[PDB]
Amino acid sequence: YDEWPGDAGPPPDGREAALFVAALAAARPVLELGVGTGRVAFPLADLGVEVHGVESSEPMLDKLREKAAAHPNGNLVVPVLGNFAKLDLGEQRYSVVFAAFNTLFCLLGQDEQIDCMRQARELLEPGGTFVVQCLNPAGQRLATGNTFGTVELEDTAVHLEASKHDPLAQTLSAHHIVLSEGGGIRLFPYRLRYAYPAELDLMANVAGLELVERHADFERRRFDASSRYHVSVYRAAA
Amino acid sequence: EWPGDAGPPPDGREAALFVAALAAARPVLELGVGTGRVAFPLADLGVEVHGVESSEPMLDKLREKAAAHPNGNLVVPVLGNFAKLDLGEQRYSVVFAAFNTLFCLLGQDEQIDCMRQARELLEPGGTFVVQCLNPAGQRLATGNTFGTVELEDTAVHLEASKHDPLAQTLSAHHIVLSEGGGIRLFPYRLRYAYPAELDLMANVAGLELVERHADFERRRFDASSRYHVSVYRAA
Amino acid sequence: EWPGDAGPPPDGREAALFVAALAAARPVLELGVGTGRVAFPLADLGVEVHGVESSEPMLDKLREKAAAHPNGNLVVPVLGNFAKLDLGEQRYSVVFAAFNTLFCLLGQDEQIDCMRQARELLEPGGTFVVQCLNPAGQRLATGNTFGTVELEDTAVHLEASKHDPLAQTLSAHHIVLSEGGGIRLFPYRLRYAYPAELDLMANVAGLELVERHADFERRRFDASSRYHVSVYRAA
Amino acid sequence: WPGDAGPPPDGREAALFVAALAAARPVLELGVGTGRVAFPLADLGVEVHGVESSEPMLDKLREKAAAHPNGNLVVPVLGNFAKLDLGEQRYSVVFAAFNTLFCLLGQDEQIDCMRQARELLEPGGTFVVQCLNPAGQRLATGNTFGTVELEDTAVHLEASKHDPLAQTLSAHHIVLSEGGGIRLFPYRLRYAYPAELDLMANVAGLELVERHADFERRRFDASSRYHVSVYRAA
Amino acid sequence: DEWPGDAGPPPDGREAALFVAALAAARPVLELGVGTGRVAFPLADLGVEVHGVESSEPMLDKLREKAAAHPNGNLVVPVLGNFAKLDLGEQRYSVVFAAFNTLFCLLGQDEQIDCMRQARELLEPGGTFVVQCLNPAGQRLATGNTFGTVELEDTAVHLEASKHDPLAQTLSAHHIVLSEGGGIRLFPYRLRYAYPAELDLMANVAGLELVERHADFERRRFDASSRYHVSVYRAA
Amino acid sequence: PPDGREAALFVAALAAARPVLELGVGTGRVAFPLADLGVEVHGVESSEPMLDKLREKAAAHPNGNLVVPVLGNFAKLDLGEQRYSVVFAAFNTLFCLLGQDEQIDCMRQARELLEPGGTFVVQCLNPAGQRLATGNTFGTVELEDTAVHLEASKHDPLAQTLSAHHIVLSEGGGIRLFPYRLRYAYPAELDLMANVAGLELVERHADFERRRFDASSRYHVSVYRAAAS
Repeated sequence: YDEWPGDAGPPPDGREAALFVAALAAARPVLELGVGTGRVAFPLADLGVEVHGVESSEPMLDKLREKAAAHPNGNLVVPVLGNFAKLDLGEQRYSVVFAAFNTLFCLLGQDEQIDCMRQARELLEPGGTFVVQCLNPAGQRLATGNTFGTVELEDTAVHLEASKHDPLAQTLSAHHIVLSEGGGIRLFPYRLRYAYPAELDLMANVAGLELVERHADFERRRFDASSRYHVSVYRAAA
Repeated sequence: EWPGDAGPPPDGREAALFVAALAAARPVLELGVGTGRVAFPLADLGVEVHGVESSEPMLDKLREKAAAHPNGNLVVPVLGNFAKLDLGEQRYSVVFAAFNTLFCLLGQDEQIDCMRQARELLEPGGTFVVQCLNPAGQRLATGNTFGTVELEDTAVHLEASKHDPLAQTLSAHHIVLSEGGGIRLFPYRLRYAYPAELDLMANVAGLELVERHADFERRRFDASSRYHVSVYRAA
Repeated sequence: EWPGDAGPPPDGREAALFVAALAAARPVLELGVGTGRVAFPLADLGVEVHGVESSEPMLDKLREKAAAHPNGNLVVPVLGNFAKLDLGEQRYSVVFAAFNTLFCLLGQDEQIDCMRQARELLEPGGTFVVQCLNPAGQRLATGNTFGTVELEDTAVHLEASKHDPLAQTLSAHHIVLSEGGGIRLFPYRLRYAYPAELDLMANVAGLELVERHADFERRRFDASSRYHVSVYRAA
Repeated sequence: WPGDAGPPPDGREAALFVAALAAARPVLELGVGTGRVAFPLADLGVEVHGVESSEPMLDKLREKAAAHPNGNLVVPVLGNFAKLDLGEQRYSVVFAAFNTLFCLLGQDEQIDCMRQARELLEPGGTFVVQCLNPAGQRLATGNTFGTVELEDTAVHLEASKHDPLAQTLSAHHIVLSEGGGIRLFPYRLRYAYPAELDLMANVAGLELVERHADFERRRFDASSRYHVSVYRAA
Repeated sequence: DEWPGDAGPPPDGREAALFVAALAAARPVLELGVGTGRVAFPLADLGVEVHGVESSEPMLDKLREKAAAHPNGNLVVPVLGNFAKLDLGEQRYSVVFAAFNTLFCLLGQDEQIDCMRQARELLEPGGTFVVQCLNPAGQRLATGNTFGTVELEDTAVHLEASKHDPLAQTLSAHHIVLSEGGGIRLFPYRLRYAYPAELDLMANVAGLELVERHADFERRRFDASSRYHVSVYRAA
Repeated sequence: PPDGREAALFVAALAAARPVLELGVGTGRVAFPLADLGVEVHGVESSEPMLDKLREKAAAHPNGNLVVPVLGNFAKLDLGEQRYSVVFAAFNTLFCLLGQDEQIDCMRQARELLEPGGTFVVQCLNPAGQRLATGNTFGTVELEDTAVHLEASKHDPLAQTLSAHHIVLSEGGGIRLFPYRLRYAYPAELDLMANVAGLELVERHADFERRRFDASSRYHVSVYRAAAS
């Protein structure tokens, strides 16, 4: 997993995400929700930024502890355990709290996501920002009901996707499928609950945040109806 | 009005029954009462209806039929805005907006404000009722579209529209083409909301969802429902 | 006399040849003869053609051209119904209905009845020939549609239609918009049938399918064929 | 199987619908399967004779029939309905649920089946079928591939070929399992449009008395994925 | 140039000028299908001499009118002729350009190759040929006939009825304007488009080679989803 | 495609008694029906293994001597002074060359190997009729009792390339992947390419039975001649 080629692997914007976050970090520490294997954390370390990466899954949090011990700048990465819904980190404050590539949408409810957003706000220093990267429903052009599609092709394996979309609950439930020459089959299930921009902004408001800027990606490209994703930056409200 | 699906939904009477069943003997407030498609059927059930409208002229066409209607004394025409809603200490058992009325306010802010005003005009246990297009069931294409609304013997009813899925706005022209060279255009604008969003909006306005149907006959509501009927109570 | 796809299919002559090859130098019957699009090309081949038409006035435009046509005495105009009638002891080698004529009868029953009447007017070995839209090939959307039929320098030919896949009916307006503000509307209705159904209908009427093509030039008929030409015999 | 991968969850509803039409007399189910509808019918005190051509299933019916409280009201019949002789036995209801009628790969075979059903009806008896509604089904021409259902450790997919002329569906229900397991379950259908189906019924000496979208009697329209149709003798 | 939003001409008149100017040297530039000078006049503001070819006289004259009333109007030189039927003598240009589907107004592959060749032969050394063309892939054009909404005004709608032949690669359409009050105006047009790979081969035959391709005159990156493309060609 | 006997008939009816050249002879899909028809076929390849299954079957085939197996590369072929009445490439063979340049070169080489009045024949997928979606797709190709045949592909409408895997899922867990790549061309483009290569289009059909070619045709069969004076 995460060693997959092309579109099967994670978006190749790790470096770009780091630069975007670093530019908002007052040379002070940042908090990544869903740090994963550190696709963004390490590039941030290469820039001299202290990264506290939260991950509810102790399993792969260790692989981070493992890549960090092998990474030239892995000490600037502080592995943290908790829930994006139950973040209790004391009097520690951050200049940036961010959740990349649909992390926020891993919380399977509007309530849970508002709560996560509030928790983020309360962990921000004055002038601090909350940054999220989310799929943009309008640009995704998601069909109603079930679909099946080709994600990526390798010489000896195909990457397919089977998914169920409920446009009411606004949930995506899918399997990433890997068919291998020789009969191998591996299934990687995942669930998302997405939100439309207008909704997401209202959610932020309830959580005491206000939108300050929105882009299509971390390189600050213009965001429009056809953008597959959006990068949103929030500040503490009035 | 116009025939078939060119005219207003034929659920005027069903709407009345649904609202009446929620009327604890006190009066109700219709936002965008129009010509009284629901107001008059409501009078036939012995319910007092205060109907708000900003369209001054169309409000006059209402008074005319009110004097000529057996139960016309039950319809109280009230000019103003779904925003200028300053009706004193008067309180209602039901405040309702039928057939996309709420979505005539071209903004999330304006709609939340309208919802809040509605709440503050409710008596204890009162309910706020809206009928809205359901985006999922509507299957709205991105950008511009053109379609056939209805057919008459001597005219066609067409629609040209622009949909912005970000702003969540519909801007359209109802077009009537008549044999002999007649063309009439009726422009309208909507700003819609998804159920999940609409509910959060209600929350901010101090309302909470109590029930949701596909129509006024209480049919199941699901992803394929073209419309929804939502009932809200005070938080 | 409308250009391109706006007017009737340009296969008038081909239709004649196809029918003639089935005519035992004996007379044929066209249902919905119209202005003789197939009738006159048929006379040029020396085939006696009886033609039925309900429309009294449009049948007159036929008589006019019959007197001015070299072989005009070969076209015999008949007033009556595409349905219930009485043509006496006259029998035909071919009875045919071109370009959706059969589908002008707005019901399965009426169409079976028409088919039966056709059978009973056939001499021994005679054939019943129909040209019908092929639903599979038409790829007809459910509900309402609007599309471009044809373009002229100074006019456009558009179509607004309603499709009910249950009743299997098409109800449309052919629309002509002219530079200068002119609007003309030409309404029509069809009730179509799928091949499998149509064949069962023929069976009930005492007919059996002998051959099916995509057109009058005997091109292979398949799922993508927009139309079909079917030939039936007595059973 | 789970979700949409399994058989429709309306076994209970199908039973009630049939029971309401059964003159407290015995009914005949064509394609009883594992008894998805038969047993619920037994729970309502209705005697169900179940015809089934699949031997792996007819015996499994017997297995559950012995272990079921009301199993004694289910009378299994192994074999092809077209060739089975039921004698002077008559039924109040003959029914075929979930596309059973469309398992006969021809219009002729289906009309014949309908006729056999009519002749086995007592006076005032009814023939009931549940069939996919082509208009609501929105079936694409040619080949298609789609997701049927998702499990934690398996996906349920479908590969199918549709011939809109022959009005046939030929498909494989595919199950991909974590670990490399692949199971294929082929099936074929020959469907009919409502207008056609009704004409077929007429030829078979039946006439339509009512049509619903499902066994709960919801209104049938162009968007209905399925239909439930009830026929009487002429 | 009067119609609003998506109905009017693309609002990139000025950007086009800037892009062409950056490629213009000493000798003038040649616009094929100059129209009302949507790009010509903005080009004069940058001090570039424009020779504008056109065959439509009910519009070439409307150009001269604005040229006399424009501060830098002496920089716009109106010409009557055909993109593939005019010898301009020994005059040479630093840039020859055809904006907004002009090249696709010639209803054939042959006529277009010929136009491209004519353009090449009018280029000074190091001169460039620039075209702006719809990109079929990004355009997502349906087969056969279509009808759609182009734009909305308060008192009128702008509609389009078209016929697309994917074999001949032709578009034949009517821009329709329906006005409150019963007014109907029809504006017919025809295009023959080319795919990028094809267009490049055409340029090769005409003795041109592709030097750069963008999505628009602001040099945005061209990809499969780009509705249009801006292509720059040099002599072989 | 089951039109081999038809591909043979089509080529044969253009060959007369002079020899023909098949590009991408493969396992002899087309060659033998031509041989069974008395036609001499020089077949070209570059992959030596797949050519042996032909040689193997050539010795075991009654008319196996009429099939002459050969080696080289389409764009650059050194076949000496040998000339052919027909040079043909069936089932998207031309589109196996992953570039417009390579394909034009192949077409030129084909022209130069034609005797006077000879013809170049190609069978190609028709983009308009294929209705190919942009980006990635997955579809059902065929069904067996114990296996399904699926397809996963990526389509780049700009490069006009198709990259796919033919997938075979078997009862019991077996999975077999057969990757392939194509670079296709639109008819108008293909014709211009032919012109550059000194060829001109003489006729175009939907298939080898000479059916009508139109926008909806999934494929086309095109015949080219050495361009007019």
